[PDB]
Amino acid sequence: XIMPPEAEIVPLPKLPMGALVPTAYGYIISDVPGETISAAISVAIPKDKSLCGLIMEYEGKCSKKEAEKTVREMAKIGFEMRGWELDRIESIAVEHTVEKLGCAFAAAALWYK
Amino acid sequence: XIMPPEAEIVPLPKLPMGALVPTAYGYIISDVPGETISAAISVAIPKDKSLCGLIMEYEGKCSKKEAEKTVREMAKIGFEMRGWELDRIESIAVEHTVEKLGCAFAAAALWYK
Amino acid sequence: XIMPPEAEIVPLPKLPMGALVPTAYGYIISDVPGETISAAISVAIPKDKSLCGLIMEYEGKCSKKEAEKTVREMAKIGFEMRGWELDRIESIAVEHTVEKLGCAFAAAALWYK
Amino acid sequence: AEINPLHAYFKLPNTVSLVAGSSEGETPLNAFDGALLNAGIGNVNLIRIS
Amino acid sequence: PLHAYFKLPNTVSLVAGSSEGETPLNAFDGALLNAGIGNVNLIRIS
Amino acid sequence: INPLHAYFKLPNTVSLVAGSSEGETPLNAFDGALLNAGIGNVNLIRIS
Ligand SMILES: N=C(N)NCCCCN
Ligand SMILES: N=C(N)NCCCCN
Ligand SMILES: N=C(N)NCCCCN
Repeated sequence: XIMPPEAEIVPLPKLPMGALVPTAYGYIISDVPGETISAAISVAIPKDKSLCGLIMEYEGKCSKKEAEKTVREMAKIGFEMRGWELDRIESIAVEHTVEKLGCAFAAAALWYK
Repeated sequence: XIMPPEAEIVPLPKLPMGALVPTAYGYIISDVPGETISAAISVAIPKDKSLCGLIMEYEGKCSKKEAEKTVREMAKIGFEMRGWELDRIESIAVEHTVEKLGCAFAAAALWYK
Repeated sequence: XIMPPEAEIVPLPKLPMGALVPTAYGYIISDVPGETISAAISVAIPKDKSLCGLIMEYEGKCSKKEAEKTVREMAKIGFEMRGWELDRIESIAVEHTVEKLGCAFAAAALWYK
Repeated sequence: AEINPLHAYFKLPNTVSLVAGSSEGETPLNAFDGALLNAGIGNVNLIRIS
Repeated sequence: PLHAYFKLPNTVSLVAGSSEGETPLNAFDGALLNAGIGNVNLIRIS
Repeated sequence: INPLHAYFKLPNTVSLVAGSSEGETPLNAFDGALLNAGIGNVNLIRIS
């Protein structure tokens, strides 16, 4: 996940090493050569600024495109369940083709201004 | 889990959206139609209030009744392992009959008065 | 995981009951009578004190010696991936021979002096 | 009135509340989200304690 | 201090333990007790 | 009035990051992915 009301999506700040960062994340690890794995993260931002944002994560044996499409829909569904009006959904995804043993990871890190 | 010493069991307070809430929880997700799933939570409270309470969680493919009985016994065992005097055990449970994809969840949320 | 820069490895402090302690840990549970299970933790310390330490955890159906060797190697690898000069690696390990149902656990508890 | 328990390590929680809920969902995470909402704790960040 | 200063953890302590248990969670609780951190709330870091 | 004790209150920013990496072990691959994402040197407290 939940983005606090009035919080802003910002580029990753300069984090102090060792910081205890509240983070929502999705990840997938695979040891199958040639397998494509992906992880994605999304955040549904409400029109009503008094409400909170909903963070969703996804991982799976699929493409970067499919992972992002899926996670965005998951965030939208969360807002549907709440009956909240949508401003926009921001998301990012990553894919990895396993050579020997790989990991795909996506996260939403909560921090301070 | 651990209920801090002198903590009071209270109905869930109004929580600010996005709050970081320390929570002990048990959950189970099933995609098997007609399957009954349950989750339960228990808190063993000590007679000596200077001591902490013990929170136990449980989830499984069983009834709400079985889940609660099991989680209560788990909290009792924890006090027996410590050799502490048990005052009582507060518990809650929930059961869900899966339609297509369902989740049963039980939790002990630690907060402030 | 991550040991903050300037943090010190010290004997477990007196922790208040119920304290929310950030902890990196590895554990394994087995119900196979006679089975040996182990858990281990390692902390790679940097030569450059402006950098952080790396905490690694390992668990498996093996001996204490194998678990500790593996977890120390994992920390070394982490430092190699970062290209940081390694000062030394501190670790701890434990093994348990299951009677009926047992658990082996190893952790690095982060706190405040 | 806000508090980050991970930073204010010196201020321990002094209350505990038991909640429970269930829900169907289009995905495992949406079902989980639904169950939290049903339990009355769907709009907060749960920091799992162990 | 009269004004709480924000800080990251400055101590790290290595502990370990093991234990039998009637259930997985009770065995885990016993292991934490044997390790010396059974009566605190562990916030697992990743 | 400039806010004080801001770090003791609720987080007010969210950043989306992602990365991937190979690794000799699952944990080393995970660590590599975090490093690739830019958050490899901080402690992640998983929120659910
Ligand atoms: N870099 C991290 N925060 N995590 C991955 C490496 C440490 C795993 N205990
Ligand atoms: N409502 C929650 N706190 N969690 C479930 C929804 C968010 C999953 N990242
Ligand atoms: N003693 C602990 N902190 N944990 C072990 C028992 C956990 C039950 N939720």
